[PDB]
Amino acid sequence: DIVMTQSPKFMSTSVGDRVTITCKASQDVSTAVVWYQQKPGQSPKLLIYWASTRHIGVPDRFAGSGSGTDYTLTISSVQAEDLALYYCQQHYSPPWTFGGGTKLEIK
Amino acid sequence: IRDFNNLTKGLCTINSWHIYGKDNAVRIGEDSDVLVTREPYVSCDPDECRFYALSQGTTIRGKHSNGTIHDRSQYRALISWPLSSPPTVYNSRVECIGWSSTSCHDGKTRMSICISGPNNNASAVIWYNRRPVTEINTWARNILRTQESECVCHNGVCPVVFTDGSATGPAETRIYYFKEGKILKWEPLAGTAKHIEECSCYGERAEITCTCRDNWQGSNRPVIRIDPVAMTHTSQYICSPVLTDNPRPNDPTVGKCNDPYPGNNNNGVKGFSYLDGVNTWLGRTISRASRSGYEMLKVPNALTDDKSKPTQGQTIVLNTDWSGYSGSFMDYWAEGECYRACFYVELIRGRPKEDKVWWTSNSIVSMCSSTEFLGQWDWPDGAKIEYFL
Amino acid sequence: IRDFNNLTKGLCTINSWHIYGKDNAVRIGEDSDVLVTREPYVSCDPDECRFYALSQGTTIRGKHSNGTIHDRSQYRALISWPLSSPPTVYNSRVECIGWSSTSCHDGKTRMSICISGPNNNASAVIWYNRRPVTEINTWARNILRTQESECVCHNGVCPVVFTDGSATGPAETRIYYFKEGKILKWEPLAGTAKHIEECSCYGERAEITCTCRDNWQGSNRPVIRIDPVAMTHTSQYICSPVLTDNPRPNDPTVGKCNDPYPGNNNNGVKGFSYLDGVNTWLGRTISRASRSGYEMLKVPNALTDDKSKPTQGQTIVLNTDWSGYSGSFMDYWAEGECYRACFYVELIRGRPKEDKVWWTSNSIVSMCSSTEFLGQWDWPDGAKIEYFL
Amino acid sequence: IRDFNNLTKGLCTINSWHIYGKDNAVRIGEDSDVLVTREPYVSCDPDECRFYALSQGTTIRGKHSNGTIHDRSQYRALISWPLSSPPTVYNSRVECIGWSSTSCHDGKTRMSICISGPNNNASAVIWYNRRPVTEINTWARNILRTQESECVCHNGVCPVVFTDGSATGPAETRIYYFKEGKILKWEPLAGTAKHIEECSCYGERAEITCTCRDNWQGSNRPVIRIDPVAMTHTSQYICSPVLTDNPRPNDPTVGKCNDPYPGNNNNGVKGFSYLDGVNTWLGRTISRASRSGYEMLKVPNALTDDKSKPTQGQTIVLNTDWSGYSGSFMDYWAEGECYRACFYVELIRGRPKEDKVWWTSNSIVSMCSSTEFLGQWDWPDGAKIEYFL
Ligand SMILES: *[C@@H]1O[C@H](CO)[C@@H](O[C@@H]2O[C@H](CO)[C@@H](O[C@@H]3O[C@H](CO)[C@@H](O)[C@H](O[C@H]4O[C@H](CO)[C@@H](O)[C@H](O)[C@@H]4O[C@H]4O[C@H](CO)[C@@H](O)[C@H](O)[C@@H]4O[C@H]4O[C@H](CO)[C@@H](O)[C@H](O)[C@@H]4O)[C@@H]3O)[C@H](O)[C@H]2NC(C)=O)[C@H](O)[C@H]1NC(C)=O
Ligand SMILES: *[C@@H]1O[C@H](CO)[C@@H](O[C@@H]2O[C@H](CO)[C@@H](O[C@@H]3O[C@H](CO)[C@@H](O)[C@H](O[C@H]4O[C@H](CO)[C@@H](O)[C@H](O)[C@@H]4O[C@H]4O[C@H](CO)[C@@H](O)[C@H](O)[C@@H]4O[C@H]4O[C@H](CO)[C@@H](O)[C@H](O)[C@@H]4O)[C@@H]3O)[C@H](O)[C@H]2NC(C)=O)[C@H](O)[C@H]1NC(C)=O
Ligand SMILES: *[C@@H]1O[C@H](CO)[C@@H](O[C@@H]2O[C@H](CO)[C@@H](O[C@@H]3O[C@H](CO)[C@@H](O)[C@H](O[C@H]4O[C@H](CO)[C@@H](O)[C@H](O)[C@@H]4O[C@H]4O[C@H](CO)[C@@H](O)[C@H](O)[C@@H]4O[C@H]4O[C@H](CO)[C@@H](O)[C@H](O)[C@@H]4O)[C@@H]3O)[C@H](O)[C@H]2NC(C)=O)[C@H](O)[C@H]1NC(C)=O
Ligand SMILES: *[C@@H]1O[C@H](CO)[C@@H](O)[C@H](O)[C@H]1NC(C)=O
Ligand SMILES: *[C@@H]1O[C@H](CO)[C@@H](O)[C@H](O)[C@H]1NC(C)=O
Ligand SMILES: *[C@@H]1O[C@H](CO)[C@@H](O)[C@H](O)[C@H]1NC(C)=O
Ligand SMILES: *[C@@H]1O[C@H](CO)[C@@H](O)[C@H](O)[C@H]1NC(C)=O
Ligand SMILES: *[C@@H]1O[C@H](CO)[C@@H](O)[C@H](O)[C@H]1NC(C)=O
Ligand SMILES: *[C@@H]1O[C@H](CO)[C@@H](O)[C@H](O)[C@H]1NC(C)=O
Ligand SMILES: [Ca+2]
Ligand SMILES: [Ca+2]
Ligand SMILES: [Ca+2]
Repeated sequence: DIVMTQSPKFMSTSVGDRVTITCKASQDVSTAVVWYQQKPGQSPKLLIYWASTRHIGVPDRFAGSGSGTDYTLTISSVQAEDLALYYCQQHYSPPWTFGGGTKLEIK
Repeated sequence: IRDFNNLTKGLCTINSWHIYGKDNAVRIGEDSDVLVTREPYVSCDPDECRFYALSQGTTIRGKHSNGTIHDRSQYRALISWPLSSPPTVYNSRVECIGWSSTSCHDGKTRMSICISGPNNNASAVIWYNRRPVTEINTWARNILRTQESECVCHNGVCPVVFTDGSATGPAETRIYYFKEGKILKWEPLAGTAKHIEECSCYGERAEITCTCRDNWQGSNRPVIRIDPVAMTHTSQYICSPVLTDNPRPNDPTVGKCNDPYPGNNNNGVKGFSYLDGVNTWLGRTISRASRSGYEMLKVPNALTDDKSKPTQGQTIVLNTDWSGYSGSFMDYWAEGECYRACFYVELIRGRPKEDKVWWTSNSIVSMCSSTEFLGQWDWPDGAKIEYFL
Repeated sequence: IRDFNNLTKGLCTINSWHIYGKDNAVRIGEDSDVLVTREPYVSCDPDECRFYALSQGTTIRGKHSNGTIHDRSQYRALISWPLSSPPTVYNSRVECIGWSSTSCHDGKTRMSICISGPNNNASAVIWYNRRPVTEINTWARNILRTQESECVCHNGVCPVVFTDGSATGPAETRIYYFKEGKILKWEPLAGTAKHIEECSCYGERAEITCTCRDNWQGSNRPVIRIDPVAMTHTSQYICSPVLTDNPRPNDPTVGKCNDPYPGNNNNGVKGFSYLDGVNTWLGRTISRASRSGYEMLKVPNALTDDKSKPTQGQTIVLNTDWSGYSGSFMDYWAEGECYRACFYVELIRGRPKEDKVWWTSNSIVSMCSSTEFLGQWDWPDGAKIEYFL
Repeated sequence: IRDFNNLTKGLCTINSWHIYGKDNAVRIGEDSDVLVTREPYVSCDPDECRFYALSQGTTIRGKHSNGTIHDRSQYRALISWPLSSPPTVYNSRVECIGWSSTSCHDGKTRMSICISGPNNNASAVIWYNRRPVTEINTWARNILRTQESECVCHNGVCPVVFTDGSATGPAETRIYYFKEGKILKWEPLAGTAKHIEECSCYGERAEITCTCRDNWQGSNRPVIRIDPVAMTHTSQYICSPVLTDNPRPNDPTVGKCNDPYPGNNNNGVKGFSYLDGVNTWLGRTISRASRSGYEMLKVPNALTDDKSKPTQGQTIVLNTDWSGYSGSFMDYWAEGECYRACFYVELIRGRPKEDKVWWTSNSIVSMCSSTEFLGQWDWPDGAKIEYFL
């Protein structure tokens, strides 16, 4: 099984900044990384698949990046509404393994 | 036929798609000796049509099928077998050795081109009438590659597109014009596409048209039109927002004609399209993200209008089954007023997605144009990955 | 033969039946790679006769044969293989895809018709000279179906009967006349039969005759005579009390000519008959209740006299062995003064009756008319359901 | 072709070697029914080229393959199968029985010669147009032997060399000239070679040339040039210090033309060479000591200059894979100005070196002359001796 590893487990930036969030995995998953965002008391939603393709209606300000084992979601212009847990998820082989989430606190 | 072919008809009115041929190769391969193939195509002779594909020198059930996911090995040939029979160890004919091919018949006999070697000392040999006649070394020493489907001839001239260089960069694609096996001429990629990979082609009214892969930065499709007589050509993109490559972004309301519609990076899948105005049909996977399902959609004037949408569909295979490569072919020698347009769909099985088995192979499924509006079925490879365990 | 055929002879005197060909497909399928078939037929070319049947895309012994009892799947083709060889993965040629067929040769080349799809969006494609040439959508969206045996041609014209609608109701049967693949004409069922299902046919003296299935309310048999030239036809029933469908009631002393002889409901089995006056022969199962045994009985004037009885028999297969479908065929191209009349018998095996194995497949057995009165043997499929466990 | 062949062209410029055909016979034989062969050759017809080899009457995986290391048995035939298919039980054609062969086509049809029997009552039968026409008894009752590769014809005349006597002694080699199957003439070995064993041949400009085995006392190679018209011949050695037999001593700076270059005793391996002046190429194993790897080296003027060295190479197969026999063949009937020169390499597997399996069989690998300087790949048999355990 592939193992999506996330660290840190909490992250904070102020309003208007950039933040970057590290998701890595066991072996080369060939960019097939998905990003979700789950805001407190809400379903997750699909941000990004193939580590870079923004899903319908997620804004330009969420950028996808990665390769091999190593992936990073970057948010820019950190709005007040961006506090949530971000989750990565492998989609190269079954079973689809998710990272453990990362809290984004806005400083 | 003792005289070379001319493309003298145009396409017939494509109003639905009937079934032409489906080998059940993987269902039959849990118990006959079928070879592990990948990259299929189907190409006709004046006297028969036959499926083709790259072999991996091992049967589905034998021990050496473990790892057939590797694209390139010195154990792969271009093999043919009769329509809807399996590529089996005993009915399969070998055409030429190596890991990327393209073959087509010139009216008189057939040409077949095989590419071989290491990634930086790879080499093409153009066979014609089952004898080797020309060889081509790499011009850029990075995995020299050609069509993976039927090439098309007019008056003794068959254009082949090749690409050598990277599927991430700028790569150096180069169109050749063979006649009877020899290099008549060749040309560097002219026109607007960024990168050209792996085309599938067709012919109507003395024009050879090709739909291809922008594996570099495109989710839309570079298309190459070749004049077999002038031995000349352009490239451009399909204007329609209905994107056919895969992985894909969502479909825009307004796609782009002359540059890669962006969203996905360094990834593609081989695919086709019939571009004939009001009578245009675009095939694409149902999945945005992976090779699942196959849909055929009428999108009138897709190549030109940058705001075109489907006016009709047809599901070749459900999103809950698997798809893969797709390319076109036509029975050029087939009595009538026009050309019955056809395509195949590679059904891929095994790894990386169904990883419980250590192999990867596939099935052909194949349809041709019916002018009547026929009802639709959807066409699964059909095997249960659990009986091979 | 470079010129279309004409039916210019009449039947030869049928005085006994010799063996023509029996594949031992199921006996050979416990150890070679035979495909699971069902619905066989046998049809000749000017140059060879070959068995046909619908495949189920899997071998007897492979794991996907489990459940081949399902009539319809997108994994069945019409396949041919040489006389008395098994339909094996490696010698079997595919003719066209789908679950109900009918094929015949017009003197020049052969036509083959395959029906496909879901029950309410099924579609027929008429192949001719191994190229598709016509397609037909459903006219009533309920399991569009055609002969399951050899169709017959005269002067370029080959009648096919089709049925779409239910085998419980009124259904809409429709006779087509193709020539070279195109729809020449077609006709709705004219004459006295209630429902027409699944015919088998033959030709003598410029007349194509057909014996069929009244799956609705008949234990006697609707018979269709077609004039290939006038492109016209009638339906009626076999008058004789000797009932040939199965399941069956006991035989009356006086059957009925113009309506379904009643007793059994919504059930049948495909079967044939040679209707030629004093020289008439009716095949039927020995079992009243199920597909066991096959008997051929001389019943002189069976089609007309409503009080006709056997004057002679011949057991093709014992009641303590299994039978199944049956249809007719003739070597139209075969030197002589008259037509040697022939038939096949599907030997069905597996489920639902021999349910210890999870599959259902069969054997052909086949006989042709001998004018001498030859001794008789009875001809078992032959396999032991216990060696597959 | 209805008229006998003439050798009217010379060799083409050999600047690199492309791939012509490789069956993956041993990789496919862990799961299809492939026969255990050894001693392959490849010879063309006007209409097709096909691989040949001696069979051992058993499949790789069946129990009787245990001990196929024994050269001679009354269970071996000369069999052919299409290019790059495996010699499989079902596609393999038998040519004639016995344990040493040589076959070639005379323009009109083909001859095939098989030798058979015990070592001291062995016998050759020359088949021609698949009928036996001449027989030859032993002239020295010690394992009468002929080429193990394509023999070559000119104007109806095909020289064959045979040897009977020991591969340790003086043995009695004898050149025959057949025409249409009959003994036209024959000659005792004339010229400077000590012992002649097992030649491989070729033809250019009305000359049939042969490179052979000095199994007696030579690590260099006796070469026989035959004038098919005069029906006459000489023997000599390859002058070049690059030694091609194997096992081998190190290469001298100055080899010897007219006597066996010494170092190794009673051992050899079948091998070839194209001797054409500046355009000469010598194939040899990479291993000094055993059958590993295969290299092709340009050694200009090798037959004559006693101080010649490589000016260019090409590795056919790495030293860390296995090689074996090698002989030459050419598509004599192949359109062009010159002769595309070709060779095969027997990939041997099993015992005695990979002794974990009880059998010994092999693969063909085969290349032909490219005038362009193509990149190189190396071509492994490919099977894992561990999946047969
Ligand atoms: C008997 O058989 C007949 C004949 O076979 C049946 O008729 C055919 O049935 C088809 C299904 O109804 C029908 O197809 C549809 O035709 C319309 C034209 O009015 C066409 O627009 C439809 O195309 C969309 O639909 C499929 C899903 O059902 C999509 O997967 C496909 O992409 C098309 O949708 C996308 O296209 C546009 C741009 O993407 C958007 O407008 C649309 O929102 C959608 O976007 C999403 O999907 C994309 C990929 O899935 C993705 O990239 C994007 O980001 C979005 O996620 C469809 O073709 C045939 O027209 C009809 N033909 C005929 C002659 O009748 C009949 O119903 C059967 N009857 C019975 C009793 O069985
Ligand atoms: C050597 O070989 C030769 C040549 O092969 C042998 O000669 C042949 O042998 C046959 C057996 O004797 C013989 O057949 C019989 O011919 C008579 C004419 O005189 C014919 O009526 C017979 O037909 C009935 O018999 C079988 C059972 O044996 C039935 O299963 C069949 O249905 C026929 O019976 C039914 O028909 C009528 C209406 O149904 C009724 O009259 C009758 O009661 C019966 O009813 C029941 O059966 C039905 C189905 O089984 C059912 O639907 C109904 O409800 C009832 O339940 C039979 O054909 C051949 O004529 C004869 N031919 C020649 C040239 O000789 C020879 O004997 C062999 N000799 C040696 C030494 O081996
Ligand atoms: C892309 O592909 C191209 C085209 O394929 C590549 O180019 C080819 O690459 C070859 C490898 O570099 C090259 O071959 C060499 O050419 C020289 C001429 O300048 C030739 O002398 C070389 O031959 C010796 O080398 C091999 C080992 O590498 C030996 O195993 C062989 O025997 C030759 O060595 C022996 O020969 C003499 C007498 O024996 C001695 O001078 C020498 O010391 C040596 O002796 C030992 O070896 C014997 C057996 O191994 C043994 O009996 C003796 O006792 C000693 O132990 C070699 O052929 C091709 O010329 C070149 N061709 C072209 C057109 O370029 C290119 O590099 C590739 N590029 C990329 C990016 O992949
Ligand atoms: C093909 O067309 C050319 C003109 O484009 C003509 O000269 C040639 O003979 C034609 N060949 C055939 C078989 O139609
Ligand atoms: C082959 O498959 C086996 C299991 O069947 C697997 O463990 C092994 O790593 C695979 N690959 C190779 C090169 O053996
Ligand atoms: C078939 O019979 C018709 C008359 O029904 C005739 O015109 C035609 O040429 C005949 N063809 C052959 C081959 O007998
Ligand atoms: C297949 O056969 C097995 C036993 O061999 C049976 O238990 C199963 O229900 C059958 N059907 C399917 C769909 O697996
Ligand atoms: C072969 O050449 C000879 C002269 O060596 C000539 O007489 C003969 O007819 C030729 N045959 C062919 C088919 O070239
Ligand atoms: C055959 O192989 C077996 C093991 O598979 C070996 O023990 C035996 O000695 C071999 N030779 C013969 C003649 O049986
Ligand atoms: Ca792309
Ligand atoms: Ca009935
Ligand atoms: Ca030696």
